[PDB]
Amino acid sequence: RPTFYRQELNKTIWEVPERYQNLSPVGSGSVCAAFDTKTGHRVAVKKLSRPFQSIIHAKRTYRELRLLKHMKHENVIGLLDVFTPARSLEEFNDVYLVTHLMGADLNNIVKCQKLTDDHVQFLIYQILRGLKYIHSADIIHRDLKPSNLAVNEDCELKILDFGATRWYRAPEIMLNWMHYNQTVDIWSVGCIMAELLTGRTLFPGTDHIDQLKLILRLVGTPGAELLKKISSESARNYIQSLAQMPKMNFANVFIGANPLAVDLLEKMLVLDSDKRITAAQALAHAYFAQYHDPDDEPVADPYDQSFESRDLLIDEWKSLTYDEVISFVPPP
Ligand SMILES: CC(C)(C)c1cc(C(=O)N2CCS(=O)(=O)CC2)c(NC(=O)Nc2ccc3ccccc3c2)s1
Ligand SMILES: CCCCCCCCO[C@@H]1O[C@H](CO)[C@@H](O)[C@H](O)[C@H]1O
Repeated sequence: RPTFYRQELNKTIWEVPERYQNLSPVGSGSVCAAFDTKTGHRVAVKKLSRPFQSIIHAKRTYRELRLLKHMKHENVIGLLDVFTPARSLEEFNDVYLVTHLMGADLNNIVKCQKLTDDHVQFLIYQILRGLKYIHSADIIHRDLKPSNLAVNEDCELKILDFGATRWYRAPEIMLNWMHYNQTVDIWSVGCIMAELLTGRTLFPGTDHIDQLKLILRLVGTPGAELLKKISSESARNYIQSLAQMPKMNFANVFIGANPLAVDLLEKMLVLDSDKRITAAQALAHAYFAQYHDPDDEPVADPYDQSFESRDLLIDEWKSLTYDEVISFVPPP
């Protein structure tokens, strides 16, 4: 190809097809609202910051682009376009990603509306539906939180990742277990759910040690079956040096809530990750009877992440990223 145009926005320089107009900053690496003229819809444009500065940077640009190109589901961000001003590989230095503009995050909705039980079902249902799709590609989100969830005026929701976070984090990620099953995202969904029922942060941790403290008051210190699975002797004693706590009865904590929502929370917010309900299982739970449709909860196409285990040169990553730009076929 098209013809590009240059525009300086808050000291940053944006070169984009003319297709997109009325570029407006949305804060922070830098995203702009824009008007797409080919369709007359509002978009969000992201300029990748310092994309190829290190090997690790370069691999991450490639990672994000491969990921976004693969995600094709109603409850997950999808790529509308990706472009570079560069006419060639030599010239390649910037990447821009295009997605549908949603002008509210779940945070902002929870500020000034107390959601009805029925809202909580539809919202959480959409998180699990997107999550079933992401998990079926063998991807873990790892940083699920209201500010990564986009919501429109029909309260339709999509999952994304802009790139305290700590409030929705699985206890295992914060003790650096390094394994991590997919249910770390289920833990996060539990924290989101409670805050939608309640209006308040389930675990408003002051810091990393305060975070863990609050989690254990609710869920309890590890029971005997859990300790049996803990391989490291230091970790075992570290767990034995924390004030020991009984599991609370959730019925007693979430006082006036749908008893089916309570029973769901009990299935998500379990210390032992092997015992958390999965996304697929939770879609089928009685709380979502009004929304559940087993024929409309699709899974992902095989996702090849063999790249995650390669150590390559900046310009290799760079060139792989370039192939991916060129081969983009936009959605209908
Ligand atoms: C798990 C899942 C939800 C599917 C995502 C992973 C990543 C990701 O790239 N990774 C790899 C990089 S990182 O390691 O920093 C995090 C995980 C997303 N990336 C993403 O959501 N990117 C965005 C965000 C806002 C946009 C605004 C306008 C236009 C374009 C936009 C694209 S979404
Ligand atoms: C005191 C707080 C400690 C947190 C207990 C974390 C238990 C999480 O669960 C553990 O997850 C691992 C994968 O991450 C699995 O290999 C283990 O089998 C599983 O029990």
